[PDB]
Amino acid sequence: VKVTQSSRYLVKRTGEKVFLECVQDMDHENMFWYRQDPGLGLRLIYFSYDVKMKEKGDIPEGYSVSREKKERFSLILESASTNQTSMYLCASSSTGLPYGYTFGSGTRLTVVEDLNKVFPPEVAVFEPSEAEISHTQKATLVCLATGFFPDHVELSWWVNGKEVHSGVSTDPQPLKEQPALNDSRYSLSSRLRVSATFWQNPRNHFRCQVQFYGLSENDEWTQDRAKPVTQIVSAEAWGRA
Amino acid sequence: TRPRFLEQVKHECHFFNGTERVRFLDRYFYHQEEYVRFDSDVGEYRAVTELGRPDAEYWNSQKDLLEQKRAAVDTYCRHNYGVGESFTVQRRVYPEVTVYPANLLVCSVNGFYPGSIEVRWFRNGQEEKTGVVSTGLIQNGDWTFQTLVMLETVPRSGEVYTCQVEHPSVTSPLTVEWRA
Amino acid sequence: QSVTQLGSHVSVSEGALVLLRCNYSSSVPPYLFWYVQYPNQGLQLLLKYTSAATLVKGINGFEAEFKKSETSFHLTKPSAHMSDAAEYFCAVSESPFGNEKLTFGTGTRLTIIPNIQNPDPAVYQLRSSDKSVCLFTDFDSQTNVSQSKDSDVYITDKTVLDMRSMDFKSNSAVAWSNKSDFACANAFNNSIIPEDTF
Amino acid sequence: KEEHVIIQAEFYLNPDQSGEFMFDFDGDEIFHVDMAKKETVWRLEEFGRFASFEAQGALANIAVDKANLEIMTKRSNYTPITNVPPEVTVLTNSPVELREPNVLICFIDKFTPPVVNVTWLRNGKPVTTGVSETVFLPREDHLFRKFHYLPFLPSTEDVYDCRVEHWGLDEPLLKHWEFD
Amino acid sequence: PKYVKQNTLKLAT
Ligand SMILES: *[C@@H]1O[C@H](CO)[C@@H](O[C@H]2O[C@H](CO)[C@@H](O)[C@H](O)[C@H]2NC(C)=O)[C@H](O)[C@H]1NC(C)=O
Ligand SMILES: *[C@@H]1O[C@H](CO)[C@@H](O)[C@H](O)[C@H]1NC(C)=O
Ligand SMILES: *[C@H]1O[C@H](CO)[C@@H](O)[C@H](O)[C@H]1NC(C)=O
Repeated sequence: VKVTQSSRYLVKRTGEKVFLECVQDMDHENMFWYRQDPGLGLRLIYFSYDVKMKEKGDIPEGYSVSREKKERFSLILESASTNQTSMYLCASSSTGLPYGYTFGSGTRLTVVEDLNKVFPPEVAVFEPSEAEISHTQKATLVCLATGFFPDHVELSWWVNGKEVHSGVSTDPQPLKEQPALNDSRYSLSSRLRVSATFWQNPRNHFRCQVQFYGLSENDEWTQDRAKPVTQIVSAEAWGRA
Repeated sequence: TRPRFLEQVKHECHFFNGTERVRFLDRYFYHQEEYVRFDSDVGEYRAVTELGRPDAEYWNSQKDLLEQKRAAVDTYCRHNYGVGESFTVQRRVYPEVTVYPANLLVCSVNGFYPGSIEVRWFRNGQEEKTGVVSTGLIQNGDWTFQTLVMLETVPRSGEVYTCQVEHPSVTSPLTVEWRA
Repeated sequence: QSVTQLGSHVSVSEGALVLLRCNYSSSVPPYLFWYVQYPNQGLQLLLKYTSAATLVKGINGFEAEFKKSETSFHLTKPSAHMSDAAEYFCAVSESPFGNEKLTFGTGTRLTIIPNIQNPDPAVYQLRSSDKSVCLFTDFDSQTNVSQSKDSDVYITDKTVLDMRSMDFKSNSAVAWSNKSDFACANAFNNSIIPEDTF
Repeated sequence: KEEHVIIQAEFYLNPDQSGEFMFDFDGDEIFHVDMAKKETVWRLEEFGRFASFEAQGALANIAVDKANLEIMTKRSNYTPITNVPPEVTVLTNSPVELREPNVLICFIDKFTPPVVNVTWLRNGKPVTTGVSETVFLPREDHLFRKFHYLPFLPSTEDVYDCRVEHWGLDEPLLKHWEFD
Repeated sequence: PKYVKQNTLKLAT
C-alpha cells in the first residue's frame, strides 16, 4: 500500500511549466493533490475519482491536472510563480475501501526567478570548548551550513559511522544572510552534545553531513562555477585528548 | 450484438412509523441476481448465492467495515429521511376527478399523491359494491398517480350516479355526480 | 464542511496538560480525523471519530471527545512528553472512512518546554571557516534569546537538545560572525542571566 | 406493516460503458446524477430548492462499480446477461378532450439490460419537440422501468405510436394510441 | 438539508 511521488525536491524558474507526478499501484479510484504551507495546513488543489475525471479543489488557480491512467495523477503548473513554492502532497484511496488516505512522500518545490541564484552550502564543524568541557563535563560540537539557496537541505550527524539523533538539535528554520533580499542565501546551525569522556577519545569520529537539493541533470548550465546540482557536503572532526 | 455485463448495487432504507424502526440493506447484483447483502437486522454480510461467498468472508473480516455499515441506519437512513421529509413523506396533491360514459360509467381519478386512495360508486344514495372494475393504481413516474374505476351499468333517466373519492390530500370526501 | 484550529503554535511544559483545539461545521454526519506530523516524517493518523463512540482514544497516549453541542473535537493528553513535539492537523470528511476528500485545518505546532533541573547559564567559544562561533547554553527555560543587534552578526533562536542516555536536557543558541570586533563576551548582548559564565 | 422506502440505486454496464446513480422514494425518482455534466438533476424542480446532493460522490461510487463489474465478470467466467424484452404501454395523463393540452405517457417496463431506443410517432412521422424521459428506474425484481412523455393537443386527425427497440425483441415494438 | 450517499464496497479480487 504505497503512493510514490516522482521527486522529493525540485527547483524551477518562474514562467516555466512544471509537472509533479504521482503514481499508485493499488488500483485506487481516488487521488488528490494538496499543498502544505506554514499556518495554512493542507489545502486541496485538485482531485479525481476516476480515469479522466478532474475536479477543482479549493485553490485550483494556477494549476491543472491529468488522470489518463488510473495509476497516475499528474499535477501541472502552467506558468510557475514564486507563490507556488510549497510542499505538494499526493494522496490516494478508494470509496470502496474500509480505510482512508494513503499519503505520498511529498514534493518540495521552490520556484525562483533566477536559477543563477542557486548555491550549494559550505559546511564547517567547530570542536567543543575546553571551558565547557571543564565546567560541565560535556562537549558541544556545532555544525554550520552556510551560503545555500534555496532552502533545500537535510543535515545529519554521524558518529563512528552511525547516524545519531540523541544529543542533536538542529535549528527548525534557517536565517537569511541578507534579510532584505528575496533571493538571499541561508545559513543553518546544529549541535551534537556528548560526554567529555566520549569527546576526549581520539578514536571517536564525528561528521556533520548536509545533503543539498539544487538543479537537476536536465537543467542547462554554462556559468563558470560548478553546476549547483543536488549533492552531499560535509565536515568532520576527531575526538581530542 | 456482443454480450453485455451488468453490475447493480442497492442501498435501501426501510422506515416504519417514521424513524422509530429502521432497517438498512446494502445489496449487490450481477446482472439481475443478488449475490451478497448486509441486512441491518442481521449485523453482517451474508452470501445470497454461492457467487457472493468471497465477498461476505472478505468484508466480514474487517471490524471497521462492519462498524460503519452497522451505523448506517443512523448516519445514512435517518439523516436522509429528515432531509426530504417535507417534500416526500409529506407531499400532497389533490385528486382530479372526472366522470364520463363508455356500457360503462367511468370515474377517472388523476394527478394525486400519495398513492393510497378510496374510490367508491353510488346510485341514488346507495353504494354500488358489485359490478365495479378498477384498473388499479397507475404510477405516472412524475410523483402523481392515476386510477380508473368503472361501474358496469346501463345509464338511465331519473338515475343519479356519484363517484366518491377519499384521499389524504382532501379534508372531506370529493364527489362528482353524473346523470343521463 | 470546515474545520478551524484556534491556536497555531502551542507551548506546553512537560508533564503538563496538552490541549489542541478543533472545531467544525457540517450539514451532514461528521467524520473527524486528527493527524500528527513528527519532525522529518509524513502525516500519521492519530485517531478518528466514526460516531461509534463519543470519546475516542488514540495512539501515543492521545484522546479526543466529540461534542456535537459545541461542534468540537479537541485533542488532549494528560502528561506532555518531549516526543510529542510536532504539528497536529484536524480534518473533517463527509465519508465514514475518510476515503473521499478531507478538509484540513490550518494545523498546530506543539512545542514542549523542558524543566531545566540544573540551570548553568554560560557563553562558550568554539573553533576552515572565516568564522568563530559562540555557544550560549544551559540556561533555564525562561531565558529568551533576542536577535542580533548587528546585521553582519548571526544569532539563531534557542533550541533544545536531549541526551536520552543521560536523562539530560539543555537549551542553546549560537552566534557567529567574522567581524574582528565580534567577541563572545558581547555576542548575546540582549538580556541574559547575570549568572551566566564566560 | 411497512411505510416508506428510500433507495440509492446504481449500475454499470459493459461494453456500453454506461452507469447510473439515483435516489428513489416509494417508487418515484427523487434525483439522479448526470455523470457527464457531473451534476444533480432533480425529478421535480421544486425538490432542488430545499435539498442538495454532492454529485461528485456519484462518480466515486460509479468508479467502484466499474472495478466491481470487471471483478464479477471474471468470477462468473464471462457469463453474459440474459436479455429480457420490455412490456410496453401507452396512456394519457388525463381524460382526453379535443383541443385541450394533454400528455401521452409511454411506459416501458420489466426489461434488462438498461438500453432502449424509444421514438414517438405521429401519423408515422417521428416527433421530438416537447418530449422528455426518465432514466432507467429500478424494479424490486431488479429489471428496469422507464417513462417517455409527449405533451400534445388532441385532434380527430392525429394518430400516435410509441416505438421501442430492445435487444430482447426480435423486432421493434409499436404501441398505438388515437382519440377514440 | 444535504443528502448523503452510502458507499459501495469494492468486491474481493
Ligand atoms: C438503437 O438504435 C440505434 C440506431 O438508431 C442503434 O445504434 C447503433 O447502430 C447504428 C446503426 O448501425 C449506428 O449508427 C450507431 O452508431 C450504433 N450505436 C451504438 C453506439 O451502438 C442501436 O444498436 C439500437 N439499440 C437497440 C437496443 O435497439
Ligand atoms: C469458472 O471456471 C473455473 C475454471 O474451469 C471453474 O473451476 C469454476 O467452477 C467456474 N465457476 C463458475 C463461475 O461457474
Ligand atoms: C410510533 O409512533 C409514535 C411516534 O414516535 C411512537 O410514540 C409509538 O411508540 C410508535 N407506535 C407504534 C406503531 O409502535
